[PDB]
Amino acid sequence: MNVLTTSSQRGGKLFKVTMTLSPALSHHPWPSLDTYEPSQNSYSVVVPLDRLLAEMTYIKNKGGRVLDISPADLEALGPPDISSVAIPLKVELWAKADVSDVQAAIVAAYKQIFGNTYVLESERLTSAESLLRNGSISVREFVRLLAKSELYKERFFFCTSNNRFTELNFKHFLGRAPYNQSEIAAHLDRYQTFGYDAEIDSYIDSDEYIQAFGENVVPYYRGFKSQSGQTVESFNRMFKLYRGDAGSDTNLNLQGQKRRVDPKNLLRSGRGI
Amino acid sequence: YSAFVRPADQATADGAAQTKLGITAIAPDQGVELRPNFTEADVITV
Ligand SMILES: *[C@H](C)[C@H]1/C(=C/c2[nH]c(/C=C3N=C(/C=C4\NC(=O)C(CC)=C4C)C(C)=C\3CCC(=O)O)c(CCC(=O)O)c2C)NC(=O)[C@@H]1C
Repeated sequence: MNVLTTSSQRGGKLFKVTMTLSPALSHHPWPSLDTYEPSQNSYSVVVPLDRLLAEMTYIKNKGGRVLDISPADLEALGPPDISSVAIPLKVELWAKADVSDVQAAIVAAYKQIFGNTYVLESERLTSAESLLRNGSISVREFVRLLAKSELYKERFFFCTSNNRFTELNFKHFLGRAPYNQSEIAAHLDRYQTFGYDAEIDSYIDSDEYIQAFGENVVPYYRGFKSQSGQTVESFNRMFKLYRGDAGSDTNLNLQGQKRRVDPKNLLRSGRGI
Repeated sequence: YSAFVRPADQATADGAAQTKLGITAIAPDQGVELRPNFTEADVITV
């Protein structure tokens, strides 16, 4: 929830704390059994650095456990600007492209394919790059190569959960964020029997990928603008998958690969399976 | 089956004891709890 003031009257760094409430923590003033209100199943308290210790001990002494603590300054920050992604840009590799035009596509691809994530010179793939610019490989085929490349697996698929990897994949291959639980399910099943390669293939193969930036167009963020057969909640999910510019999908950070989209949110949009 | 009941002596009743102390309903307390959805009035009363 929005936190109104970053620092307290006496200087301190306010911190939001979220806890699963317990009947002892809060209880109605009613006869019968003590019950914490339902709406506050998750309860957010804002406390100065000083009281934090004592506030949390008490929460944990009771049946409460701490869902997460975030600094109030990071919290109560705007939703990320959608400036750049509102209209993506678009990169088209013409046949008989000039040396510079090929370079632009490569740089654009690496951006969207691997997220903000930086690719070192050593990491970068000469062979694949070589083929584009002589002809022989579509931009689409270059895309395939990159997903198949270990670089991608090490980052996205090998560190995080396959539940993580699917949306991570959706975003990279399609602007879109995942809509519905079903898509996540389907992909996992495909992975079990077919293996990595077939799952990777399915996204590029899929008609949605063909309908927008089908061939020789580097993928751009379709999400953050209205799309056919896209649940409204997906739009909100995009904001969770995409944090800012200069914000990347990083295996490097502490507990690096986690879920941007909470599973319940997916279930909201669609259930059936 | 006499069902002798009778007024009895002391005849203190429920009310008299507290009126003697003079609590006049300070000792009995009805708690007031806020709700996430509340009328401004309900906030006022709080
Ligand atoms: C009974 C038909 C089914 C069932 C119910 C059940 N509920 C709990 C625990 C809670 N349920 C509530 C709900 C409320 N508290 C409120 O204040 C309100 C409305 C104002 C509701 C409706 C809450 C908050 C709890 C947890 C804390 C509490 O009991 O006050 C349980 C027990 C869970 C526990 O471990 O305490 C159960 C069993 N579950 C069944 O078995 C039925 C299907």
